[PDB]
Amino acid sequence: HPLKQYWWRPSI
Repeated sequence: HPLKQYWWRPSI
């Protein structure tokens, strides 16, 4: 369960 759910928008 990586940080795939962390790509809220700032992960760019």
